[PDB]
Amino acid sequence: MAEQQLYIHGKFVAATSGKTFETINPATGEVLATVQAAGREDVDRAVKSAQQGQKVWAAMSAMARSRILRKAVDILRERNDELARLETLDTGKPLSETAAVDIVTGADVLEYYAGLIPALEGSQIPLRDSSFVYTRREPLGVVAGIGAWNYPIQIALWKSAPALAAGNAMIFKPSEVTPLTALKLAEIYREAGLPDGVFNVLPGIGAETGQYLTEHPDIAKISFTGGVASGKKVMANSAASSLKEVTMELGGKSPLIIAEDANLDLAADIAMMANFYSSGQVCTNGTRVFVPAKFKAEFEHKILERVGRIRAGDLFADDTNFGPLVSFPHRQNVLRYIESGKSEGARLLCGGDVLKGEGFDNGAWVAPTVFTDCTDDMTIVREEIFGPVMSILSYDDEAEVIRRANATEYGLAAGVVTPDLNRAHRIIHQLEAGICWINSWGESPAEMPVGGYKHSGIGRENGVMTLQSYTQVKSIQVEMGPFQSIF
Amino acid sequence: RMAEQQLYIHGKFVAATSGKTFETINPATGEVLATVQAAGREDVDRAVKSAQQGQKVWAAMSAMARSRILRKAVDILRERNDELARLETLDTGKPLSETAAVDIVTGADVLEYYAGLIPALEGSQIPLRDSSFVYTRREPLGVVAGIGAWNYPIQIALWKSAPALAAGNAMIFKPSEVTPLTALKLAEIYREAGLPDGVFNVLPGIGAETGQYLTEHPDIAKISFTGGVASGKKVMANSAASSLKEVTMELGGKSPLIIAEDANLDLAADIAMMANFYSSGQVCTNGTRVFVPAKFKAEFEHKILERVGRIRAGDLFADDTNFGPLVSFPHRQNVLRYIESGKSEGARLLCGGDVLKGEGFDNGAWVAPTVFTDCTDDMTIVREEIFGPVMSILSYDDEAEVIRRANATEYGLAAGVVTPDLNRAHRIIHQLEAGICWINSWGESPAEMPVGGYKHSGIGRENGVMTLQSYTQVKSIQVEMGPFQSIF
Amino acid sequence: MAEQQLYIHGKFVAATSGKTFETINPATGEVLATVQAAGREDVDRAVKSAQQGQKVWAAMSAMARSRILRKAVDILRERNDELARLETLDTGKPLSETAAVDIVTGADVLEYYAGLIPALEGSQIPLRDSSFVYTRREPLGVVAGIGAWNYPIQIALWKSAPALAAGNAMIFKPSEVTPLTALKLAEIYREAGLPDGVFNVLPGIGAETGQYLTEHPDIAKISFTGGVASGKKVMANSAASSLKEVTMELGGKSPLIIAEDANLDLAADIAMMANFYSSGQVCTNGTRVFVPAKFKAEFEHKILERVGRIRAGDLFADDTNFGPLVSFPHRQNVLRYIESGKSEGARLLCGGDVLKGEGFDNGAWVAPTVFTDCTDDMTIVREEIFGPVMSILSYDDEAEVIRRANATEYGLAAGVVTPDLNRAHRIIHQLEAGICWINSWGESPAEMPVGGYKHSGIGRENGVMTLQSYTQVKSIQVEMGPFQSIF
Amino acid sequence: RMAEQQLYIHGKFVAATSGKTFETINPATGEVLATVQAAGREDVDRAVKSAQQGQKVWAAMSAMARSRILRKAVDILRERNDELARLETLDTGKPLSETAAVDIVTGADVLEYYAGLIPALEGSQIPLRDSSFVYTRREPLGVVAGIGAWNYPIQIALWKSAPALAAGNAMIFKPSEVTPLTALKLAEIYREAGLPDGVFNVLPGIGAETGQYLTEHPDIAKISFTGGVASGKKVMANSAASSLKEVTMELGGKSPLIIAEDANLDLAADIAMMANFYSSGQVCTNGTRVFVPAKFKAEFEHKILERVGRIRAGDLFADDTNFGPLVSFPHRQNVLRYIESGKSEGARLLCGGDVLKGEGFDNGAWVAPTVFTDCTDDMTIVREEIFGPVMSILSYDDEAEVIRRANATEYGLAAGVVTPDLNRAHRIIHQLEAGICWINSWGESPAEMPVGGYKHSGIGRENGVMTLQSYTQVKSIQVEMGPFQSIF
Ligand SMILES: Nc1ccn([C@@H]2O[C@H](COP(=O)(O)OP(=O)(O)OP(=O)(O)O)[C@@H](O)[C@H]2O)c(=O)n1
Ligand SMILES: Nc1ccn([C@@H]2O[C@H](COP(=O)(O)OP(=O)(O)OP(=O)(O)O)[C@@H](O)[C@H]2O)c(=O)n1
Ligand SMILES: Nc1ccn([C@@H]2O[C@H](COP(=O)(O)OP(=O)(O)OP(=O)(O)O)[C@@H](O)[C@H]2O)c(=O)n1
Repeated sequence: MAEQQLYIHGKFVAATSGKTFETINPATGEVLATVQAAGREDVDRAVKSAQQGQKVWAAMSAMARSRILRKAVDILRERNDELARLETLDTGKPLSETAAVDIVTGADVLEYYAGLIPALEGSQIPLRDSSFVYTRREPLGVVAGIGAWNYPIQIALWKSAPALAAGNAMIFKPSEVTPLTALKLAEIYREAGLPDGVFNVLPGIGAETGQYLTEHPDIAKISFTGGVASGKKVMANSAASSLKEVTMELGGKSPLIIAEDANLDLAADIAMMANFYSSGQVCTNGTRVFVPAKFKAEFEHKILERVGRIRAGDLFADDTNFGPLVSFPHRQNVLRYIESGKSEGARLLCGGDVLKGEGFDNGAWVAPTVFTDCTDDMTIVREEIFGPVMSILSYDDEAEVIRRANATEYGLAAGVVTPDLNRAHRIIHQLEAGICWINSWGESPAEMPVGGYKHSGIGRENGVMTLQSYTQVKSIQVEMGPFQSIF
Repeated sequence: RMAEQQLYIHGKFVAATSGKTFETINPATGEVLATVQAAGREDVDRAVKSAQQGQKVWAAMSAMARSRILRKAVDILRERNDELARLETLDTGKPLSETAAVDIVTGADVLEYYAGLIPALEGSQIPLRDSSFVYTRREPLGVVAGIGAWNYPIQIALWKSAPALAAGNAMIFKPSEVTPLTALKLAEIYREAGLPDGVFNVLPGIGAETGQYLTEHPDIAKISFTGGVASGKKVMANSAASSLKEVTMELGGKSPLIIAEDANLDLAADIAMMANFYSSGQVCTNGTRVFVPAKFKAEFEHKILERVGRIRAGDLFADDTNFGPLVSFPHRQNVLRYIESGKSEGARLLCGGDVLKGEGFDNGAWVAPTVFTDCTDDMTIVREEIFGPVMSILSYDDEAEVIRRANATEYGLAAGVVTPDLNRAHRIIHQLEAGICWINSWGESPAEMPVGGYKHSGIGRENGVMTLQSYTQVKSIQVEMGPFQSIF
Repeated sequence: MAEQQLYIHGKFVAATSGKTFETINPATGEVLATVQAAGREDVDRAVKSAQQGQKVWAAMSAMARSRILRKAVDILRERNDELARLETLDTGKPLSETAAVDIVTGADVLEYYAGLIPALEGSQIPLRDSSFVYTRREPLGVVAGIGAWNYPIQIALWKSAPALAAGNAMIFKPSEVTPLTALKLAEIYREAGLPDGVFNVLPGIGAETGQYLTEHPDIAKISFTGGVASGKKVMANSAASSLKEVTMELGGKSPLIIAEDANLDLAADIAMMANFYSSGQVCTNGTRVFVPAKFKAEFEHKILERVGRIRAGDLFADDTNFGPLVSFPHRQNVLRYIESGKSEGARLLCGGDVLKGEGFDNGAWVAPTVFTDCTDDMTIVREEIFGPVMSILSYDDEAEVIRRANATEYGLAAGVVTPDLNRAHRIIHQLEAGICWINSWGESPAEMPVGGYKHSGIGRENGVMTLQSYTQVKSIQVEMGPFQSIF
Repeated sequence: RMAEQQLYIHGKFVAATSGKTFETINPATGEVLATVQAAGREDVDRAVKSAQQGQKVWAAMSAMARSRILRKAVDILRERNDELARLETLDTGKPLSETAAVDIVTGADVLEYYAGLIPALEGSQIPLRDSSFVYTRREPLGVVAGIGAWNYPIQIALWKSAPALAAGNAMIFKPSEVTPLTALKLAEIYREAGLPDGVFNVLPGIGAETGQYLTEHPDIAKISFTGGVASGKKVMANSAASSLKEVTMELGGKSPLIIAEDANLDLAADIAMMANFYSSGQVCTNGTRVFVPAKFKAEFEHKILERVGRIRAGDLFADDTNFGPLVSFPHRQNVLRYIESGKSEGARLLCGGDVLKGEGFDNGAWVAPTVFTDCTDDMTIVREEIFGPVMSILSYDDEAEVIRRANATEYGLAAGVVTPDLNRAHRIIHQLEAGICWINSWGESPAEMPVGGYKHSGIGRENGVMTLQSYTQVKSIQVEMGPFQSIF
């Protein structure tokens, strides 16, 4: 590919930083493209561009904004297969995933917010005959989104859709691991009629480009998706610089609770989907699987059968449903977690090594891995691995499993498998997580707010509330009576 | 002198384990009001464990059971309004004519408001398809912390604790070291109303220690802070780095008051007076940049001079006193430096500008009500929040100009316009970059009205229905009644 | 007791009709009191009084109204036992019910709405920089409530609490069978500080006093609770007269569906509470009980065992839990339905006759009655009896029972008994009823909107939506730009 | 001439079984536009069973699938705007300058609005205690019926069907016998967009038969009617008497336009003109009582007469024509009777008051733009809705008086005030008893803005988020997870 440039004010423009980076195809190790990195002056240009675009965008009618976002949706539906193939090259996720999920669910959210724009309303409050209050939900102005590498274009859509629908301009910095689909999205928005400057894309590294965005005094809000540690750094800089509003979607160590009355084929199917989709690189994954002691042996056999059915291979093949990890450095981190599990005595049920042979030696492949006989103090149980590593934990009673499920600083997701009406709601109501699934895993409708408790996040994405959280409330009192001064 | 003040943990006063104390002073006389124990790290952890136990009892009660308890606290606050106001005057130096009419009245108004809204707190339900639906719960955050400021001590304690408790949380409240006394009284009132032990704990202390221990504690889910802009940034950094906590911040401002060319100048002057000299100028929302049309500037100045001459400093318990000392000698020093900066940068001193002297003033940190005119946008007194009784008068020529200059600031808390014209009032207000906007008035903050800052003046909001919701966290729950399909 | 008068503008006043009626104690047949009946002139007097009080009431602050209603709650809590004894004398319901439910849940709704008054807000909608819309939720003005006789004071509170909380005045006409507690409520409201005229009470007969209210041109809304046929007459007259807004809470023939996995002790307890509370005089009663054929015999045995524990007797005795019907004319109608069940071939499981002996011969008693072997064409199955008559129907499959449950013009309530997560939600979602209970019956929280599908009602009571439905929306456009005429 | 128009049932045109037909007339020429089949009792029964089947398919789809189908109907309406407008002009007599700019544009605006709101239609969740909670579903009513009026035929069909379909219902729509043609076109457009067969059926006919059969049908859950006040009461009675159906009614008014003492009289005159003579005065919200201060009355009269002189009647397809004939000759007779009552009751005729005559007018149902002044509150033309181009000008002296007189009516649909004063505008508007209030404008009805009448002018509302919800019914569901306790 040609050297990739910045996207500022409706056009590709060269960065003035003089710095570049490379994105690698995780399946082959080849360089996909050299990408320009946005410097401090480039960020300031992007902000001034965004301020100008936002004024035009906010001045339009609500339905005029709705129609433009709807046109972007139509283009995304049309180009789904092209965008999915690029996403697969950049991330290593199978085309069977990217063509069915990444753009489809990203576009689902943009489509949802496009239709809600006319319903964004303030309130009116009577005080007395001679005075009343009304509120406006005003745009924040210029906001910044910082993406992660596991769902690059989906994340860009989930951040930019409510931001734009609420009347803001967004400057989006994709992950340096996966910068390519965000640049295409910028072109698509422009093609739909989005005014110049309303969506600018600045590739770069977190230490420089990301920091320049979090520090800029004229950016009113930062939305970040990534790891827990990175999030704390971003939230600190965003505070010390300009007191910015913040949204954070971080990782988790989410529990999947298998009840004593659960069907074990359904539970194993849910556990598989909660651990090995996108090669385990999903923040919401149910990586602590709690199984009753009396069912543990049978469940382990059922997991092994299904792990054997996993099909790694050509990411463009129809039957491939497992890919390499996003990068070779990330595979190293996942392997260190696997070795930590072995060294602390967790029993390796399957996997635990790289894949070898024709078509695998050049990719960042890790075998689907399951540890069992796990305990709450193990490193692989306490920490997010962000790879295909399932931990199975035995338990005896309902009160115990609720305590152990909740005994973590993470708080993103949770789930329970049970046919019992009382048990399903009773357990779910006690779990300390923002995203809860009963007898399923992973579905994230555009209507459903998602985000973390405790260290897994600040704020929410999706749902009506996220449109509102990209506005700021202005309260206005009309005093029609005579004003009284005590002086 | 009063008896030594202790910590309030789990429904009773308890000694601090820090071995540390501080004194709170009467700002009118300089006398020590009380010796106050300072909460250490171990005291904070005890307060957190107490709050965790109390919150579970509190959240398990019915919505109306919580509503009734908060309403009993409201009734006590109404009955003791005058006593609490006098204590607030002793601790802050604000006149009783203010404290007895505003501080507890509006604090209790907000608690009364949220007490009635508890049963209206609802989640949502979203159908996906015949075989699946989603519902949401607005669950309590758990243990939250409020850090108060010294200008409206008990009002802030109420504005923070009322929605936090109404949403099902426990709150640990740290009052300002300058003004800890009324928060301890409020803690007793809550218990007397039936609030379960631990649901509202109060930890006096200094910001460098007690405040930091709260922002760092791993089991506190949210920090709500009111104070200065600089102090706000520090608190927001530690709350994130420590445990990624949710945050609300109500900081200061440099709010503009825009007098339109068709305004009646007596009304404009009355609003400017109330926007600058209430609570001796120690109010975050004060309209400290007063923009007046050039053609009316001279006449407006005369009307300000007349009204400033009427300000009555004196005995804080006398009915006709309407002006008090600043809260401390260090704060007055800072205000005096801003005044000297105004003089040296070429602003014209219209009145005031000196400390007050003589019997009844020598022991307090009094500053005369001060007005500068001929001000320009680059002056330090125009650009920075002074938090004292210093009004800056700025001339302007046209509406587009005044909107630009009003918005050309990092602050964003409040704004106002004075005009009888329908189009002008709404048109100007809609363009101002502030969270709290007043048309032909200033200062009123109804319990129903969300208030907070744009830009560097804040994060989040207080009051209104939205603040009850912002003290809950959303849990989304999907019920999948169809057969789950795995692709493996 | 002394002859009961009208309550208009904060005082008892003699009716100008020259007409009176008697309310009978259903336990003894004795006259409890003579009550004056409001004539057409009395209604017009009440309306003018209500118009005057409503303006005072609406001009107060929201919290001032809240505090007054909260004081009425405090008075109702204090006088719970006194009001309940009066209610028992008037209705025949046991004190064990009236002291625990009637005033308690009436006050609960008043207390709920008192707290919501400050949350009643309009909206604000930006159109363009130069124009915006805001809305006000204004009082309707003077509204009328027409109560039923089974829960006299509770119905008076459920109608008046949202009406008053929304800033209206209400004229309340209690049922001529049970007028006494509504007059007590009017005194309590005045004692609490309600402005004169805001709650006026006009006892009378439906054929006259009710019709005069529905016809009055200055009444903006009628809220009626009663039988299906009487409801249709009221709603038509409110139209042919002055296009009034209307709410109707009518009767039902609600189905109770017992699933194949239900515990039969739980199912029998739910069926008992759904049929024999308030001697079967409850609109929401589950009077069609669907049971699986394979469990029919066992369920019948459990029902018979529980019916044997029903304790009829002194209505002021602690252990009494069954009362006479509200009147002898109503008993005659209930007995005709029972005889129809016998003649149409339903099998009588128990009861079916009046109660006899010392202490029963002078009261309007009907024994708890159960029919089984019922079919969907029977009169007792198709029509609301409003007496203690349970109909048991056998079914074979889930699709069948849903069709049969829905095959009715009534639409008030429904319920299912099952421990299965999927079955409970799946069945309930398909039932055509406004009030649905899973593994319970009868609970009606103040927060929960309640009302009928199809012929069982119009509109809802309780919940936030009912406060809003006692206001009317005014939309206000502020046009700040130059207005353009095409002429 | 057009082909004989049939019923539209279940996605296709079908012959009526009533054996009856009626004709629709071109009001500009008196010629027959088309013969139209009238739906009988059995046709209505067929339409209901079709609607029941289609509603199940429609409601089983996802929210976004329904949204996309309505959006495709929007796109077709935008493309066919001019063709539909020309048909509407032929059927109604309204100038193409109106129909091509308003009728389909604002009808499609509302459909477009509700299409996007479908996914935001949500129920609630209410916790009672740890062991029990409530959630609600906003379920479709099922089959609903809309009865349209003849002044805005396709706009009314869209304003009724858009929220009904968006909420998951099927609608059977009965257009006015005067103007049945564009509703049948809309039915074809919905099908072309993918609306499932049966979800929108159209039954032309007369009110006494087809309208009554719909209002009486036991399987129709709700009736929405737009028309005159008298007809509304008959419809609302049969609806209740038959099967207790939910009801919405948008009826007429006698809406007041209040010109304040500080109003610019050219602006006031322009608003009065647009409030009286658009669509030849055949608009329910028209400001037909114009209250003018006594001191300005003579000058206002002059400005009205000057603008009336500019009204351009003529070829309804000419760009500059802005005034049309009335919808029918019987309606013109009613308007002429009202005009004659104004003369005989002593109101002063300023202009108009007769039919228009000459080539191009003798065959149309034309009435000249008419203005009465010196009107009093007891006159028939002041108390009753005329639904023609007849403005009544009434003098007044003070604000309290004009508010009382504005409100002293059984009608309640709209109202407006002309004033530049902030306090006067809101203060007056807050006291008027009308559902639709305009400040310094008239007639704009945004899709976001709920509209409907107080008192005898209506029941319920159209447009806005609340109208989507009012086409659903609430089911409350309690989940009891604790042990159930029986007292028996
Ligand atoms: N909105 C404000 C402004 C000031 N202060 C008080 O006044 C002191 C001095 O004012 P200022 O220097 O403006 O406060 P900050 O911006 O917080 O800066 P610093 O940390 O230097 O005090 C603060 O420490 C605080 O005690 C306050 O409570 N609220
Ligand atoms: N849900 C019900 C059913 C009945 N009733 C009372 O019982 C009487 C007779 O019952 P029913 O025939 O069901 O009432 P309607 O259908 O209204 O018929 P009618 O015109 O005979 O009263 C009603 O008038 C009313 O006093 C009631 O209050 N609530
Ligand atoms: N707001 C209005 C007023 C009138 N009309 C039409 O004009 C006719 C005659 O007007 P009017 O007498 O005012 O109508 P109603 O009050 O309904 O009385 P009627 O029953 O005599 O038609 C109505 O039948 C209707 O076709 C209308 O559609 N909308």
